[PDB]
Amino acid sequence: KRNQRKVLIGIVKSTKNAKTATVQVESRFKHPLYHKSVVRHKKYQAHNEGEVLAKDGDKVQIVETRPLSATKRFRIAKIIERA
Amino acid sequence: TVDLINFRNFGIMAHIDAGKTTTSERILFHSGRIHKIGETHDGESVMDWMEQEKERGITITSAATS
Amino acid sequence: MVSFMTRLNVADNTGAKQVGIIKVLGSTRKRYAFLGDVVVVSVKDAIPSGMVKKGQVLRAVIVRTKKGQQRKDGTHLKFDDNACVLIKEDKSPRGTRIFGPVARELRERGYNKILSLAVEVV
Amino acid sequence: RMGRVHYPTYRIVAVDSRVKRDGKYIALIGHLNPALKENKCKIDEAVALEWLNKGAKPTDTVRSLFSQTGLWKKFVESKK
Amino acid sequence: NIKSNEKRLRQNIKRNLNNKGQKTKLKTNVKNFHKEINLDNLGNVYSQADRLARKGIISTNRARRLKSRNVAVLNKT
RNA sequence: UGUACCAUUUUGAAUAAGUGACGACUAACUAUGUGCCAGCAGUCGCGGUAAUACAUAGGUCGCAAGCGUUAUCCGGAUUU
RNA sequence: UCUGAGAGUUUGAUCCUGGCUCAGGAUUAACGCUGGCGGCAUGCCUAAUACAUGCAAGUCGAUCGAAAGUAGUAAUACUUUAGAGGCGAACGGGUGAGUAACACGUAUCCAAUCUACCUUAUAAUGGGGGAUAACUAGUUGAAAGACUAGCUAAUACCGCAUAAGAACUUUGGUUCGAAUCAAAGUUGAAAGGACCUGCAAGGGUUCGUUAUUUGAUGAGGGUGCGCCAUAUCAGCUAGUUGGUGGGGUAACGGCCUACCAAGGCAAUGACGUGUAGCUAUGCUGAGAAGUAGAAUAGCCACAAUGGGACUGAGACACGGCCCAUACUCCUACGGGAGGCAGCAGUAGGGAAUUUUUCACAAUGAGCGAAAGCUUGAUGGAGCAAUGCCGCG
Repeated sequence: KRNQRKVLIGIVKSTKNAKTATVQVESRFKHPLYHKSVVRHKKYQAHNEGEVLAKDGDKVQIVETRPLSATKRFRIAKIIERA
Repeated sequence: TVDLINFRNFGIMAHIDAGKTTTSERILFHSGRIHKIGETHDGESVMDWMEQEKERGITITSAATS
Repeated sequence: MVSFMTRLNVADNTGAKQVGIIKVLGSTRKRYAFLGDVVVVSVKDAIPSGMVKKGQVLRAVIVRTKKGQQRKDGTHLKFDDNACVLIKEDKSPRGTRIFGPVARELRERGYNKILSLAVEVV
Repeated sequence: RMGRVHYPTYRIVAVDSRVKRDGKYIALIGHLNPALKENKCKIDEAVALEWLNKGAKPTDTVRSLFSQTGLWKKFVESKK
Repeated sequence: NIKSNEKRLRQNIKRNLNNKGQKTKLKTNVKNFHKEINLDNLGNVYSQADRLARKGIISTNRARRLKSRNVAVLNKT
């Protein structure tokens, strides 16, 4: 897996499942009609590849890949570990 | 092919309450005897015998039967 | 034997579910139904999606019987339930599609319209 | 063709035989009015050879319109 | 009524009989390999797979997938 | 499709206009009938006694092989 | 900058907050009164209600045997194809019932999939066998049809050989779940037609076919984002969420399955309900945006409904099959044809949506080396002042 850069940096919220983590990306944008800074939150499901594991409260890098399972179409690329 | 002397037209000259319709039915049946399509037992005894004259006299009246 | 106030199912396109006998047509005090006997009936259950309404009294004929009657051949066919088919004011039946088989004990008595809509005749 | 009635205007296009008439087209060759007796097609003759080499042969009616320009005279020798 | 419709129907009735025959010939040898996991059975299975792939009864991707599944089992032996 | 079109081809003003409205809003009015009766009408609002508000005649105004008429959408309405 | 108009209406009279009507453009408009033409577009939003009839995908004899007939002593020449087989049929055609989410609009990733014929060149088109319609005979038969036994050819089917090239496995090597390459193990391709030349042998032109191999192309799958109302809808969800193994559609994937589990979504409003084709686009104002999503162009799906499978490269297939369902029609009553949201046209509805139209002339499509066949796709004509321009 070496596909081109796709940055999906966010904050992981849960890691209850084995090597499966619910990450939370908080994106701030502008209103299409009023242009004010408005934030929205999107959940994602990411699988750990063995060589890299997800720990709660850390910044991560998520990229698209072949679907590992239902609603699991993304993988962990780079992890900024506990701080 | 068909020549002009081979299209003959016949008219049943009478008034009703004379068995005229029954004669017409018999002529049309025996002259229109078709064995393979299903006409045999559907027109074998087609009845315009008068219990209600109007129904048969309307459903069977037409321009010409060939 | 089937009798008056006997609700049985219907076997054609009516929209009804059950229908009961009220009186057997014919001479008085017959009181005993048989195959092919025309009777007066009153619907018991019916959906509006069909072509019948609740509480209406019409005329029908029983075709299949849980009792069973013996035919002149000497071979006695039976059914495990009772089936009736409604007829509209004459030999012509209201329904167009019949469900289940029928018998030949009414072929000699006419009713060719019903058998023309039946799959099997005994 | 398209346009108002009594005015045939057929825009010259490369066609793959699977597409419907005047629908989503691969690439328009140019424009040509059959009524006018004068060559008026806007063709580059370079991308045309590109489509020829990538398949999906366009209409045959323009093949003659390319014989006058000598496209065949160079296409058949560039094939070798 | 379409004449080509009924023509192709009477054609693909026979085609379907033949295709079912070839499919069952494939599956019975697949069972034979499942019983005897050896090189000869795999060779027969792959020959039959190529025969179907030659005409086009089984897509090359499906044939490749099934032969990968079988060759994995043979390699485990 | 003998179509389109063209050529002093021939005769010929001859072969073809109706529509809405005039109290004001918003350019375009006078006569007869009319008695809150008729009726007008998008609004203000008109008519139970000389009605430029109604019905008709005439006049006048504006459109036009179309005119009005309603439905419906944006502007005015920045009246979310 | 593109580009800006107001008036009246409350009161004895005055002002202010607000409302209402008028002043103007447009229709998938129609009604009422009249009514000339040319140019051009448009002409069921209601009943995706039911609908008689003709068309709406047919083609291939240079694929095959054979069948029939016009000439010919026969041979053979001449005309057609009933069938098999081949291509085509999934596209065009039409609607918006249904669909509130990757369906739609858009960019990537496909190290997740394929693509007959078109484009790329290369290995080859080797040798055999068996049936089979067509045809005849018998039976069930009114026919419709169905059953039984012989007769026949193929670019139809089925073994074997060659298979550079290909797939599979193994040894080595490249690179950040996959890449290119050396050797080895294993596996599998067919058919000749037509024409010309040559005494023959043989050779040649084209087509048909297999393998290999380049694009292009269509489809499918995942992706962020935005893309109706609705809180007088607070919990929703059980292959769901996730993992191991296996199977499976072009593929990855509970897609499915064997086992283990307990979470997932969720007051940044899910779930529920009503509505709905969407987009580019049509109109309005200068604009914020609203309006309508006629036609059109693309995308989306069903084809009376609910399902299922097959052929095919691609269909769950406008006029393919089967099953269940509502009806018509015929029936000799044993059983059968089935489904005009294709062009029309009619019953009814409404304000209303039309010839029961010509030719494929032209483009295209489908097919065939071909003369070329079909084409209610497509282009014209007809009706209607529905609308615009010009014109008396």
